[PDB]
Amino acid sequence: QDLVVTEDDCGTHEGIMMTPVIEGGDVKEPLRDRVLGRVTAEDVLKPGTADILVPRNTLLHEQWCDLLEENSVDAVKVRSVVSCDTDFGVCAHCYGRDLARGHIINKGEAIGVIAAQSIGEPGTQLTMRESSIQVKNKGSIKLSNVKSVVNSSGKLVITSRNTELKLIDEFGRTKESYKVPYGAVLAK
Amino acid sequence: KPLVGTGMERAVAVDSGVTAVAKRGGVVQYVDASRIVIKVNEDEMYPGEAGIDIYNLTKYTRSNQNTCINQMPCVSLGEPVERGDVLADGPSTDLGELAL
Amino acid sequence: RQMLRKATIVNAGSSDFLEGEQVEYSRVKIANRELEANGKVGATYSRDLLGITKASLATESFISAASFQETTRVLTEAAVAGKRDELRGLKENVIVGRLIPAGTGYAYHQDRMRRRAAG
Amino acid sequence: VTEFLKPRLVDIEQVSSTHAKVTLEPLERGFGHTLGNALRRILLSSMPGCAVTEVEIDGVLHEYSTKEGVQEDILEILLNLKGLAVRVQGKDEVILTLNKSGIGPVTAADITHDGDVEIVKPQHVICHLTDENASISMRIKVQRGRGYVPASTRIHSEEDERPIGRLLVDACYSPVERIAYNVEAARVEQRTDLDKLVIEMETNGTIDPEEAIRRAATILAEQLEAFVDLRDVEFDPILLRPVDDLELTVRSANCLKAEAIHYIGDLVQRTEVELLKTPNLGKKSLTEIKDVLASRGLSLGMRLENWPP
Amino acid sequence: SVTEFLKPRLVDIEQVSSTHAKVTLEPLERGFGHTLGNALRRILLSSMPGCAVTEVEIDGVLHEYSTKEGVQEDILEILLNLKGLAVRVQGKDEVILTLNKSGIGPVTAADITHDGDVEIVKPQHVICHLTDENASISMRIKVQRGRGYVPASTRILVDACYSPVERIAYNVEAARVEQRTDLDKLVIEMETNGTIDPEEAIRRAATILAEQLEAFVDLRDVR
Amino acid sequence: ARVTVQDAVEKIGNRFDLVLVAARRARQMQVGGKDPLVPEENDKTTVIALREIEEGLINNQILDVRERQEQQEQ
Amino acid sequence: SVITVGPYLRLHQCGLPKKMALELFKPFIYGKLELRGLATTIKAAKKMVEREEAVVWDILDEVIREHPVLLNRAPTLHRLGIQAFEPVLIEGKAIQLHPLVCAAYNADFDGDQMAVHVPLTLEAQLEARALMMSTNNILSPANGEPIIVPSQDVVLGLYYMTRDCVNAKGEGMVLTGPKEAERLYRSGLASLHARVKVRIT
Amino acid sequence: EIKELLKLGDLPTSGQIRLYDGRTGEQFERPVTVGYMYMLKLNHLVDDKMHARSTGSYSLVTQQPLGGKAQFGGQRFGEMEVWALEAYGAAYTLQEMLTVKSDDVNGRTKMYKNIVDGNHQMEPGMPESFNVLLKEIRSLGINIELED
Amino acid sequence: TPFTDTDRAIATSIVDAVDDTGYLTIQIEDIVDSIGDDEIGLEEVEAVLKRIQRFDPVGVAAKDLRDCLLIQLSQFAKETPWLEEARLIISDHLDLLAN
Amino acid sequence: MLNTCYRILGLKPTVIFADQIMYTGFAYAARSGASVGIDDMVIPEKKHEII
Repeated sequence: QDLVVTEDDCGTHEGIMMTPVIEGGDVKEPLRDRVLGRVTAEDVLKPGTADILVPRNTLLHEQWCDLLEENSVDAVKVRSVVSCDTDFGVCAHCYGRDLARGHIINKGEAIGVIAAQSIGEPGTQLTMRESSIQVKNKGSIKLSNVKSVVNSSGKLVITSRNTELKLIDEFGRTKESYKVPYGAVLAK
Repeated sequence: KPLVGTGMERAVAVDSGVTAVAKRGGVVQYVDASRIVIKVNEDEMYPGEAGIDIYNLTKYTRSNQNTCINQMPCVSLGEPVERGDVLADGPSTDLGELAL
Repeated sequence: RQMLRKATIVNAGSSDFLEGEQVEYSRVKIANRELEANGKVGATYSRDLLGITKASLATESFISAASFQETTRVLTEAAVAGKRDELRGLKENVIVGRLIPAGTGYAYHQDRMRRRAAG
Repeated sequence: VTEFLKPRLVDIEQVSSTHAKVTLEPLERGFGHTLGNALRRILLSSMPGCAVTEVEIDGVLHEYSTKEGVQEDILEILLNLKGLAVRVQGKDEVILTLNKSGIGPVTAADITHDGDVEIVKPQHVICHLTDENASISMRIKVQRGRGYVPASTRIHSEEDERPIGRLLVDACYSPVERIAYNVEAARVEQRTDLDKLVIEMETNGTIDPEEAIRRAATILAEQLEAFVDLRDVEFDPILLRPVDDLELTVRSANCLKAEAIHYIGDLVQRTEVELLKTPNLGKKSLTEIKDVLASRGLSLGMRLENWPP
Repeated sequence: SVTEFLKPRLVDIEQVSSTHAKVTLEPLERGFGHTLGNALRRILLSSMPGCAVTEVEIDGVLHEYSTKEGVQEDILEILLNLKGLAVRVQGKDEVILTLNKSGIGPVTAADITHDGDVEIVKPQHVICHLTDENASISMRIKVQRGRGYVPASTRILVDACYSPVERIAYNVEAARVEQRTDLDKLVIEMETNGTIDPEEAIRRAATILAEQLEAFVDLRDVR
Repeated sequence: ARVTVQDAVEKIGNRFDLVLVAARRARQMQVGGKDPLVPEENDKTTVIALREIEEGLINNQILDVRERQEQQEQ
Repeated sequence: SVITVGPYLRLHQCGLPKKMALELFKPFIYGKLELRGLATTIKAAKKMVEREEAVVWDILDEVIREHPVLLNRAPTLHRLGIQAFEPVLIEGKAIQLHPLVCAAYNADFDGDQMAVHVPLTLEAQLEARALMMSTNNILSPANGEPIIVPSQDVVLGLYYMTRDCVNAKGEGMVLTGPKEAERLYRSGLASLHARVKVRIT
Repeated sequence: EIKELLKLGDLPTSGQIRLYDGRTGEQFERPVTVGYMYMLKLNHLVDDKMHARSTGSYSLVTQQPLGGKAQFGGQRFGEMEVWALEAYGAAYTLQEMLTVKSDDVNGRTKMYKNIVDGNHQMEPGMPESFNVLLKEIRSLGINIELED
Repeated sequence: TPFTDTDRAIATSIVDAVDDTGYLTIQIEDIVDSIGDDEIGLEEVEAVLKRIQRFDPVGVAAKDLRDCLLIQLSQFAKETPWLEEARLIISDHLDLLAN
Repeated sequence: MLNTCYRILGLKPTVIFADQIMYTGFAYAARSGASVGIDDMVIPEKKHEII
């Protein structure tokens, strides 16, 4: 309840990296609504070298997300509430709009009670409580730093416990992770 | 009364004790808005008594819920009445059927 | 963010040789002591999160967090330690019966705070 | 208009005592439905009739009691009197009496018959008796109205004239209570194909079908006459007595005359500080005037919004 | 009391244009709003005197699947534009009209020959689209007298929009006089194609219905 | 009645300063000594002040200027 | 009072019974009566209000006009459990609620009751008009999707009116668009007619 | 058997029937289902539900309006309702509900007087329940007061 | 009711000096002494008292019985008869009626 | 439809649009008849063979 917008800008570049949630069969939530109402940091960079897509502090109102999707960017560094370094409360440049308004949040609004009231309102919950790999479409391996070792057959052995795959069809967008143990044998 | 029922309304109305059922009755002598007297025939009669059964109905008494409890006679003069036949209709009862 | 407060320290840093200090207060003290006078004495801190029922009761104002869960323990601790409230929160201003420092009363609260600096 | 060939009332039929079937002359296309719907709505809405309004009976006091010798309760008696259908001649607000003794059914037939009251169904039932020594005697008041009027509506008109034992009932006043129509193309075989509408009304015997249709048509015409000519594109303060009888001691009258003070209100809506701007009258005189004004208006207390001439 | 009915006196009308008007009535009796409004709407939607164009004989093939040969616009759209033409003729059952026009392109109602009784409310109406060259065209249009409307599927070629109205609708709201709020308030909003004021059209419909029902009262209200 | 407040919101900017400004203007109109700069239409002082703000005649600067001028004219 | 449906209403409106009013607004009634000179003294004003005269009803209708009143469903879980409306006096005993705001309130029109609270200060009235008004709560503050959406008896009506069936009455008709209503209402075509060509601007 | 029984009374076995609108006289398409259902009236009447209040009798302690129609009582604003007002940002309405409409004894009369005079202004003051709480805390061996 | 500050203080004192029966206990000069102001006068106190005499309980705060019945007689409309007679008896024949 | 109206036009047009949508839907739902009956829900004839 103590949280109130008191500052306009905290002057910090810290934030969380936001990516689509790609686990299991396919993506459950794209980089479309997880970043729609946020203000990104300066880390936004075009896929091409020495090219930019948008300045540091911009509010992705309606079309910057479209441009971001067209450029096929998966990871965007966005300043958030936790990154805000304001002494009391939070600043207004790391919260976006997420209201009945189409504009950035005004100072003095009670984020603390606007939140925690939309989290507990959905009381429609319940009570009383390595071999099968299927790909969705064309993709690559994307071993993601897997230690390759000599195998008996025409393949590579795995010794690291932290293995993660990814499928790439036409751009940086992925399809699934499919974490596997160290006993996996590369078939392709 | 309900045009669509299940047949249990008669039993509920009779067993609720909210009506005035006739015990050992043969024929009705005098009917009123608040009194019913039945001349019991000699078959169901034992010596030592006049032979008159009298029922005093309950007219407009408050309930626990501040509602109205009213009993209304059904029979007329000179109407033969058997044993176990209703004579009055309590609250929400129509000729011995539960009618709410 | 509300969960991630109350950071303990392992190094003294000339702040306090105790445990259970708020992150904002510690950061303010560090920014006012290091850059201004002595940048050598830095106080390293460890961010230890708390549950909802625990971080709710670990607030600077005893007027709040006394109505939340338990009044006897909070009142005894406040009486022993001799604390003050200063009425910084929505619950405190609501209980006292003044304008909350949020919404249309935010301007009034800001004006009162600015005037209290001079007197 | 090109020869509208407008309809005529022909072939009125009387199926039964409370059921009739009226017909109208063939009429142009797209007029049967509008005419029929308007007539049916008006007939169901506003058709004057007669109904029982209030019943007094010597034996009982209120309607939640019984009577010795009578089978039904007073509520049943009143609900049986409610449906009693009776038509009345020129004057309204008639009162008729019913006295009977015996043990047989008491019908509407055995009611004191007047020259301006006609019972249309004398086989009605008025909650027959059972005891030989019982005798019912009540006075029935019959008026005429236009629409349903509950008992609560006619309460404000009776404050002092409400003796114990004068029981009022709800009034319906409506003798139609059901009507249907149907439009068919016939009876105009000589001319082009037009429509005739037949009205099937089911009254309670109080009203004449031709009279009812004519009344509905007159009502509709009177209502429509306001659309033919389209055009058009009290409250005051109670205290308005003059400035007289205000006990003008020495110079208060002179000050009021010189200041062009109005009768009462403008003097009331004044403050003491603004009144001191007037030519000097003295503190004692001001207090005396304040006392005289206060004894009737609570120390010059009023702020009026407007002032009529 | 016994036979007294409330008569509407507040008949204020506010008009946005010369063809749009919003009428309003003061509290009527209960339920008379729907009666009067529906009767008026049906009567002035299905039976109203007026003049309209009915069929057209364009030089060419009578079938609808014709060609452009310079018009650039389809004959179905030509007939659709013709339907939206408000002609008004004085006491003539049927008349014939025609037009002849150069090739600048803007074809307006003034191109039709001017007759003694045939008049056009607005002569900027577009009948034919912008032509491509100096080629001309003959319309040979004709009008009749009628009431209401009949489609061209049964009564022949384009349509017969005799009724001189565009859109009629009514809403019924609550109102009170002193204490009873169970009184109605008719609100009428009508659009006219032209040549007739909306208030005049409402008055004509009211007079039609009054003279229609007066035969049923059998000369009532003598004095 | 005035269905929505959006013109005044755009004119003022904060969505919470509008309430304060309109309140301190409706106070003048209600307590008296002031006349509505916009033609009233049998409206209450709240709506009159809100509509005057929407038209672009009243803000937290014009009101202060007028108050200071009136105080100095004493 | 118990909640009742009023479909004639608009978004910024509610139906407040006259019996409930003239009791919540009684000090305002006294003030207006004193200002208009209909009651020179508070006792006279009290007696006139107790007798419920036509002047009292007119004054109530006058004072209640531009004055928002806010309703509250008993379990209020999120922000939109309290919204401010414009009271419209109805002859009855039940508050008339708007079907569109029923979804936000979570009301169901079977015995649900609703509380009424009056703002009296100017700041409170301006606040109820500019922050809590039901015409300002379009979007949800939780996710962002609109909170007003036709849900029942309106979805069915629109679905029925916008549907296609072949060989309906008047298949080949071509018209201008204003004429579709004239064609459905009088005679000639059904609202389900296909292949109908209308020029849309 | 229901369909057979409908045939004995000369009724459509489908159960539907064509209906007409009473206000326009135009037939409904998609014939409607009519019948006879047994409807019953429950013990929740609106006569016993409505309650309204402007100013009545308060309690001797805490000086607040009584309660649930217990001799013309008032209605209860709650924690969830104040959360709603704070989320809206309704500082003035919140203060009004807290003080003027409640145990602020010296402020209730002033607000009533200003309303009758036509001023619509608030003098907030301090609630009585907070004074009661201070006295109850001081009744224990705990010093508590307000500084300046 | 619209009094000044001084009138309000006088009215508060007067209503404080009021019994359950409705007749004031102390006399008017005692009230003037209780106020203890040189400016305050008997006429001013009489004006304020007569202003509050017309309050909801008619004839309240009357000095004695003589000026309690008279207020209600004057309040009643002149249409009812025997009013002048009743006023004449109640004016200065109080003992004459008491014995 | 409502979301696009709000996004493109604004607040006043979308409020008016919501009101008019409610009015027209309420009117035409009643004008449609739209009843329910026993024969309305049909049981497949293959149900017995599947069972």
